[PDB]
Amino acid sequence: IPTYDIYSRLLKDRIIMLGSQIDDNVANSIVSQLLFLQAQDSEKDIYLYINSPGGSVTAGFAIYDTIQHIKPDVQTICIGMAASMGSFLLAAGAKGKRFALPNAEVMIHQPLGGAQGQATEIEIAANHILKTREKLNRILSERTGQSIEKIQKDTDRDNFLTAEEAKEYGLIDEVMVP
Amino acid sequence: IPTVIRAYDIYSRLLKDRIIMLGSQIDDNVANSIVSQLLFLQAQDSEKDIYLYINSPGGSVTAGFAIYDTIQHIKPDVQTICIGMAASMGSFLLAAGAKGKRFALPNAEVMIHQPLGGAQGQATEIEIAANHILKTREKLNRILSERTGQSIEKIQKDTDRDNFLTAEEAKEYGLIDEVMVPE
Amino acid sequence: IPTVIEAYDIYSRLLKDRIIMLGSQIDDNVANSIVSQLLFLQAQDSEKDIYLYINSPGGSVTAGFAIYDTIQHIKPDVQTICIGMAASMGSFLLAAGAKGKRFALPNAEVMIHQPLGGAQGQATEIEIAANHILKTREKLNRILSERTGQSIEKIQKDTDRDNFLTAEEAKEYGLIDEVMVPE
Amino acid sequence: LIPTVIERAYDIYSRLLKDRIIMLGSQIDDNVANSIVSQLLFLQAQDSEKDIYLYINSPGGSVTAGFAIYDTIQHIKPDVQTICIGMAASMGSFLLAAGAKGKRFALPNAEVMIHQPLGGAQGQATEIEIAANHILKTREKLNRILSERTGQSIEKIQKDTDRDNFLTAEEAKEYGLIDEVMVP
Amino acid sequence: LIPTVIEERAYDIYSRLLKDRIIMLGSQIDDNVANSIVSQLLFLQAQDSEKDIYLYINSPGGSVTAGFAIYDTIQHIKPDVQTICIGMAASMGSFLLAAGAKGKRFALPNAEVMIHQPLGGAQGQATEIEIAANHILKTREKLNRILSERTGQSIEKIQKDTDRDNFLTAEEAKEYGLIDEVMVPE
Amino acid sequence: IPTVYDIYSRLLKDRIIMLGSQIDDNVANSIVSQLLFLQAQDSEKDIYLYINSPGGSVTAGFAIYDTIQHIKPDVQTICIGMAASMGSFLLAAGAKGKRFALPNAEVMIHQPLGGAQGQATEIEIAANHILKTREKLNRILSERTGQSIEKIQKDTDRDNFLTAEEAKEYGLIDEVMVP
Amino acid sequence: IPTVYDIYSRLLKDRIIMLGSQIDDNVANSIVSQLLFLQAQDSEKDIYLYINSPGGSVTAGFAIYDTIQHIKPDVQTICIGMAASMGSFLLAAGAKGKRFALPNAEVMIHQPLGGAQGQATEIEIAANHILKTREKLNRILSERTGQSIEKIQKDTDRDNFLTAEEAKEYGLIDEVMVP
Amino acid sequence: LIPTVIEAYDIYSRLLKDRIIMLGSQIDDNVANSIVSQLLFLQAQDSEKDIYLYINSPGGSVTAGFAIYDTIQHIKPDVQTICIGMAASMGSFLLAAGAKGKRFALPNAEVMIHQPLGGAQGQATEIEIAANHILKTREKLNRILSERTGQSIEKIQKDTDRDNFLTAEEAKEYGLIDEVMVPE
Amino acid sequence: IPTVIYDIYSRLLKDRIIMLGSQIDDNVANSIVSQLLFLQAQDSEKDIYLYINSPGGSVTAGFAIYDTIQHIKPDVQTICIGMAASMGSFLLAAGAKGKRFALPNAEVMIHQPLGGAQGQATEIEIAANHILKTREKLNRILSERTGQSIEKIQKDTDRDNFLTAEEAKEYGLIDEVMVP
Ligand SMILES: O=C1[C@H](Cc2ccc(O)cc2)N2C(=O)CCN(C(=O)NCc3ccccc3)[C@H]2CN1Cc1cccc2ccccc12
Ligand SMILES: O=C1[C@H](Cc2ccc(O)cc2)N2C(=O)CCN(C(=O)NCc3ccccc3)[C@H]2CN1Cc1cccc2ccccc12
Ligand SMILES: O=C1[C@H](Cc2ccc(O)cc2)N2C(=O)CCN(C(=O)NCc3ccccc3)[C@H]2CN1Cc1cccc2ccccc12
Ligand SMILES: O=C1[C@H](Cc2ccc(O)cc2)N2C(=O)CCN(C(=O)NCc3ccccc3)[C@H]2CN1Cc1cccc2ccccc12
Ligand SMILES: O=C1[C@H](Cc2ccc(O)cc2)N2C(=O)CCN(C(=O)NCc3ccccc3)[C@H]2CN1Cc1cccc2ccccc12
Ligand SMILES: O=C1[C@H](Cc2ccc(O)cc2)N2C(=O)CCN(C(=O)NCc3ccccc3)[C@H]2CN1Cc1cccc2ccccc12
Ligand SMILES: O=C1[C@H](Cc2ccc(O)cc2)N2C(=O)CCN(C(=O)NCc3ccccc3)[C@H]2CN1Cc1cccc2ccccc12
Ligand SMILES: O=C1[C@H](Cc2ccc(O)cc2)N2C(=O)CCN(C(=O)NCc3ccccc3)[C@H]2CN1Cc1cccc2ccccc12
Repeated sequence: IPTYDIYSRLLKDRIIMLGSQIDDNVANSIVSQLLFLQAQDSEKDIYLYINSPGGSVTAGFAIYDTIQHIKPDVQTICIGMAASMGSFLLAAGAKGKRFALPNAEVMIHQPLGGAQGQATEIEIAANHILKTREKLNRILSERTGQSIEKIQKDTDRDNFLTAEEAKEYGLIDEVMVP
Repeated sequence: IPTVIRAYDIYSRLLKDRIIMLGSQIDDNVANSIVSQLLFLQAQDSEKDIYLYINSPGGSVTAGFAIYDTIQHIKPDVQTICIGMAASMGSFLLAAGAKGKRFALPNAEVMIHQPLGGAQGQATEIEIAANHILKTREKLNRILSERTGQSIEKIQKDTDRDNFLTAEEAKEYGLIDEVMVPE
Repeated sequence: IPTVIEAYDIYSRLLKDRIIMLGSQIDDNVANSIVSQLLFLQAQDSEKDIYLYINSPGGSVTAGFAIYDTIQHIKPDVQTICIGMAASMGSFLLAAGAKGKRFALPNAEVMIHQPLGGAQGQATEIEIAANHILKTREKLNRILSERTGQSIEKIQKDTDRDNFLTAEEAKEYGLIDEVMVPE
Repeated sequence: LIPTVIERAYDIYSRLLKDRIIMLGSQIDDNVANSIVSQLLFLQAQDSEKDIYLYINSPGGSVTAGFAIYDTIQHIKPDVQTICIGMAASMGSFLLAAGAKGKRFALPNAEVMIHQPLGGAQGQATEIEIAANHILKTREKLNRILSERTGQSIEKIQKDTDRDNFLTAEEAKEYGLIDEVMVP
Repeated sequence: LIPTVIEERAYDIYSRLLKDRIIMLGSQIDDNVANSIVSQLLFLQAQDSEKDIYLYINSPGGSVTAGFAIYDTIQHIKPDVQTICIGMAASMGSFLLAAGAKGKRFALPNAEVMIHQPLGGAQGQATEIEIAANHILKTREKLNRILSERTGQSIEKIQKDTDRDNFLTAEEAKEYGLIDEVMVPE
Repeated sequence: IPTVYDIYSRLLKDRIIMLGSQIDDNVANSIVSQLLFLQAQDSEKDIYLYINSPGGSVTAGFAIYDTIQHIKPDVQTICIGMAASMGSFLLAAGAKGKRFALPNAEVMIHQPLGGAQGQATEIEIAANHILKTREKLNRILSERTGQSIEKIQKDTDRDNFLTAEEAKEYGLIDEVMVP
Repeated sequence: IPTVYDIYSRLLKDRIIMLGSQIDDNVANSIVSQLLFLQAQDSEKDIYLYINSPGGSVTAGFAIYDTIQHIKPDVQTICIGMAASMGSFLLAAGAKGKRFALPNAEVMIHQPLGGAQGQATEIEIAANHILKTREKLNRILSERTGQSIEKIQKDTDRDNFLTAEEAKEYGLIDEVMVP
Repeated sequence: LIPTVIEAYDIYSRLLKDRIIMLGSQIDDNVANSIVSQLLFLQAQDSEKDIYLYINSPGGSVTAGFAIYDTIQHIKPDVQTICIGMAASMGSFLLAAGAKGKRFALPNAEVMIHQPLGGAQGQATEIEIAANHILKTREKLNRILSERTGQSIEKIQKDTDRDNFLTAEEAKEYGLIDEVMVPE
Repeated sequence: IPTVIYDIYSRLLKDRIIMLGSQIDDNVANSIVSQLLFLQAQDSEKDIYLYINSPGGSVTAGFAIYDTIQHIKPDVQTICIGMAASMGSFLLAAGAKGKRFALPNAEVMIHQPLGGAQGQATEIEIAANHILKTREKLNRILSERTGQSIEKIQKDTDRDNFLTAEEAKEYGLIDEVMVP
């Protein structure tokens, strides 16, 4: 990573890079960067670059809730791929300031998890992941304008969208053309 | 495994006298063998009792149901005798013996609990797995209610966690009919 | 982890503004760091609030109690804010924040359950281990009863298995004081 | 590895079983218990009156597997003599003490060891409590039977099994775990 | 990461605590940990031979000889070493808790203190096993003698009470004489 | 293993038992069974125990030892290749006057090996047990060889390799079987 | 392994023993049992020991060596493929005038291999033992070949590969069996 | 993990400024290279002032230990040795190598002496070379320990045949140290 | 590794001391070559001190060090502390004539080179020829540096040969034992 390291130099210009799988460590870093940028200037836009295969739903919600909490608009820009919780965060950007570059890929699908143990433990785990899916679908319905029923059907299996299809779907506002 | 002299391994010699030994974890291989032995003994004599010895920590519920349904299907009464331990699907099979012919030896342990499983993948796959294991538990509890005389509500409460019973407690519960006391 | 130049890593820059990030499993290393940060912040300013951000699946009960006791020891109020998830010892620390200054963001998850452990060895060693984890559970439940206003009997029932709460449910329960709603 | 004797062809252990000798010569697990239980039931069916000889050279093993053997011994009509050769430890020493009264033996250099049961528990506090209560009840059951078989008090057996307790054959006789040392 | 504080000098958080005469024993005790703690004690004595030192203990214990390197350094130096148990002090960790300056051994209210006999092992010839057994029994006698001196309990009572794992609350550790005070929050 | 009976079963028909491996419970159970079987076939005729063994379990070895002393037939012992540790103990356990080695056979004597792990009091129990086991081995070897317990203790402190002729001088065997 | 008897059992009926593997205690126990069985069947008729072996355990090899010298029948040795290390020692141990190799068989001689770990005094005991073992091997090989102990010591310092004709010249065999 | 002191030194570098060298690990070539470098540096800074070598070590490499030993004897400053925790094997050899009258142990420190350990694999003549080398190494160690302690080589040979654990007071009686540093 | 106000090894290098205290591999040789070239550039006349505590290692890495020592203008003193074995003892013998030392309890070991080869007969032949030529090269240079004949070096290195510091001096591998 060249030398500020290159990411620290971008952060000085209010650019945050989400460029990996989303886990608690990545979420903690991005939340810290968002809070720091709000403290530096509560009015100026923040730019969140997304190239992510997704990851932890709770880690993703740490990022999502921090975006909605802070005063500055957070622009989202998909470069490469936004999949799963990565496409959820792309859709979470400020209304009118969600972008993808023309060859970027967006993928939506239902959450993944696991359950092991007694029948009643499996029931608790199943109910939890089903409630988590309902929560994701409700918010994605609000952010995209698509019905909960449509989001449920469209996320049953891996669903790959082009940048233009993601715009038609309401996950982004514009394809950033060169 | 010793041989007895025709030349039989000890288990084959017991099978000649209509004794079946369920002495391991229950998996498809064990169930296939026990089902085959039950069908063979019914063919050899459709009226004479069969004796099923149970020392098992349990295992596969579907493998256990292969044994359970074969017991109920065949004409001979199948006596069940718990020696050592009958746990989980093992205690279910103990309770499945012919009414009045379910036994435990005095220091045998019986344990009842809810079924165990696991699921990994998409939310909808986890939901299918959960619904399946919950329906399997309802099926087990309904049959155990019928075989013990306890309510489904009581069986559900009593199997929430591992529940260890003495032979005498298993008799009081209705899982067996008698403790076989030594002369 | 980026650097900010005024050179701080981003977490050190937050600590300058009295924000401590509990963003991983709780083990002795994490507890030693957070205890040291709390003692340092008290020394820097005994009056100004501290902000403990919690995104944690929990972890060691003794490590969690190192953090808990240090929070209660120091003079400044420690606000707690759940973002993402607070589970097990993480939800215990969330409930341990200054009265009126325990928060969750709207989509944060809170989970409560009984302590986990293990024991291997002689019967008497297993008895010692069991007695210790049962006493630990009684201590946790008594403190959660004090911090939530729920009865010990209700906390015992509600932590028997994994119990997932929304931010609004955690507020109704008394684990937090407010859901921090966005403008 | 195991030799054959021809009189019909028997492996050496099958030849001993023809003379009502059963070899408990390994760790006790469910497979070993199933075999020994089967041998005991077979020998009772062959002759309900004649003694059976159970040779014990075992480090012990599963308590429930051991109780499968113990209860089958007590159930059947023939007396089961027990003979410790080499070592009888843990559930092996329990089975040694379970032989017909007056017919429990050890050879002079055989080792007998008694100790409390071993196990494990993992999971939630309530699951650990269930496991602890179960192993403590199992220990009480073992100690009660050993008290009956030896003539020692339950309290003495509890103290004497707190840690590994090694006995010579003569000490095992003094304790009441065997009736006689078989001198050459 | 371990955070940095700037006061201008830049310190990792543990180095900042050391500047205020606080030493963190926050891991299993091995020779590396003991070398670090002994070095810190010698450094703090050289900086000020009169001012108290604060030894924080959150440790499951570890090496008895490494623990005795710390113990003897505490007794050797002129400053009082306060001990404070936070989280847990088990095995040689609880021994070091009891080793603090008389009247300045503390625990926070929910800290766990565990005492038990030393653990070890030996494999090889009968005479090698005999040497190993004699060594660990002599080590236990030495630990028990010092704990008797530090607590006021008899050696016979310490032997009985350490036969198996013995978990004490902070208040029980005070009653036992392993600490002087529970630091109750204001 | 060739057939004639497998070769070992054919030797057992002629009252020859082969102890040709490490001594563990399985080997001891087999040899004890063979000794009891041979006594039942003929209580008067000698048995021949061939020993080529590096030793092994002391309790397994004592299962064999006590069965030899219990039965009525004399058990001749013949060391071929090596008798080490509990193997040399069993060589010395043969009928007096009928313990042999072939000329190039190796005999090794040493103290018992073991291990101990856990609490100080558990290590003390393990140490006391292995020391008592060594006292028992040395007492019996003193009786079988005519050497003092003090001499056996000194001579087994470390691995002590003996030729067949040295084993005869020591009293572990009666004769070297010369061609 | 085909049946005719398995093929090896059929050869044993004609007094042929196959040493066709590494020499360990199991192989030695089997070969010793076969030698004793053949002596019992007929004390006068020759035995034929086929050797294709990379060698192995010296003590296991001495179990075979001493049994060969003990029994009454002559044991012919025939090297086919390879006789190395303790395998070449057993080839040289056959009845005088009845040690053979086939023309392309390889014979290798070298000093014994081993190991020692532990205290200096334990390493000293292990070193003394393997040096005494080498002296014993070299003394017997000197007797069986007619070469001096000094020459055998020099010639076994490193791996020394011999053709069948060189093994004859050396005195390890009596004849190359020409087709 | 290792704290910093700012006047910026890690804690060990700060002690080295006051002529203290901390040996708290197994002795290997890396540890020996560092301690040799520290001794040479301290001699260059001041050839007259004492150096203080703290030892808490289970020992390790004999040749690495001799790198330290010979450097101690070579340099002009006296090297005081102080055993804290344990000095075993080559660690106890280095403790005994300190300046005469300036070898110390704290009261609960342990000293252990024993013969050197090693291994050999291969041909008989390779095993002979390895055996002769470790026996000569033991003779070298025992001769120097005889000179440093005042005990005979015969006594050191007997006393190191197996692991021999000494208290601080016993190490003083033996001549491995000069004084037990008792607390004020 | 402590700091002085430099890490301890960097502080020694300031006084023209190079520490060869590990197995010799390409990384170690690259560092020591770089240090020798740097010290020559700082002062072409002042001695350099090479401390050797090494079990040896790569022959080609050892020759990188050997040739750099002979190339540069400053005398390179060699001092054996602890042990110099195999390529380590070769480098000890490579120091400036009259400036090769060992401390009294240092161990010196000489032996033939080690290697291996797997594959076709002709590949094994190439590997064997290469290691035999490497041995001839080492023995020729050791003959030049010690004054012993190639025949004596060949015999004396057939197996591991351990020398005391005094024996290493008698052999010609060092000039003096540095007595305290
Ligand atoms: O709840 C607080 C309030 C929020 C706030 C911020 C600014 C205001 O004007 C009013 C309320 N809070 C503070 O009251 C002070 C400390 N803090 C800051 O945000 N401080 C500014 C800061 C400067 C440099 C780096 C990071 C933050 C914050 C810290 N926190 C907790 C907190 C901690 C960590 C992450 C958070 C993400 C979203 C919301 C709250 C977070
Ligand atoms: O459905 C049949 C019928 C059942 C039957 C049995 C007895 C009767 O009187 C009438 C119907 N069936 C056959 O009709 C003929 C073959 N068969 C037997 O049970 N045959 C006798 C037999 C002899 C020896 C060994 C085992 C079985 C059986 C085989 N099967 C299929 C079958 C196959 C395998 C296991 C089964 C377990 C329970 C029920 C049927 C099983
Ligand atoms: O018990 C003491 C007292 C507590 C104290 C603090 C402030 C007071 O006004 C009165 C008592 N103690 C001291 O008496 C002095 C050293 N110390 C400090 O807290 N020093 C201030 C400091 C400066 C820079 C970083 C961290 C702490 C503390 C250090 N400690 C031990 C201690 C050590 C480590 C963690 C602790 C957590 C909670 C309570 C005590 C801890
Ligand atoms: O409960 C019975 C009765 C017991 C019995 C035995 C003899 C009697 O005179 C009366 C009752 N039972 C039977 O009624 C008949 C089949 N059986 C036998 O023991 N059969 C004789 C047999 C012949 C050949 C080998 C083994 C046993 C037995 C089989 N069983 C179940 C049984 C099955 C397996 C192990 C057992 C161990 C202890 C007690 C019962 C066991
Ligand atoms: O104690 C008995 C007595 C001993 C006995 C033998 C012969 C006598 O004339 C008197 C006592 N015992 C029996 O009383 C009868 C069963 N048994 C035999 O040895 N039976 C003869 C036999 C025939 C075929 C194979 C093996 C043994 C034996 C079996 N046992 C137990 C026993 C079991 C297994 C191994 C033993 C080794 C030594 C001593 C006793 C052993
Ligand atoms: O010492 C004996 C004597 C030797 C003997 C053989 C023949 C004689 O005419 C005289 C002495 N011995 C016996 O006295 C009788 C049992 N035995 C035999 O060799 N029996 C004949 C036999 C028949 C079938 C298979 C194998 C051997 C042998 C068994 N042995 C012990 C023995 C056991 C095993 C291997 C041996 C190898 C070499 C020498 C003795 C061995
Ligand atoms: O042989 C010399 C001489 C020894 C010497 C030292 C002081 C004197 O007054 C006379 C001779 N030698 C030098 O002649 C100069 C370089 N050197 C030094 O010791 N230099 C001082 C120094 C300054 C800063 C860090 C370390 C050393 C040393 C370096 N060396 C080689 C050497 C190198 C490495 C470790 C050694 C350990 C013991 C003895 C010699 C060692
Ligand atoms: O061949 C040269 C010449 C050699 C030279 C040195 C001094 C002279 O007066 C003349 C020729 N050479 C240069 O011509 C210039 C670059 N160089 C240096 O040695 N530069 C000095 C230097 C300064 C700081 C660090 C290291 C070296 C060197 C670099 N090199 C190539 C080189 C590169 C790397 C290692 C070498 C080891 C031995 C010989 C040459 C090596």
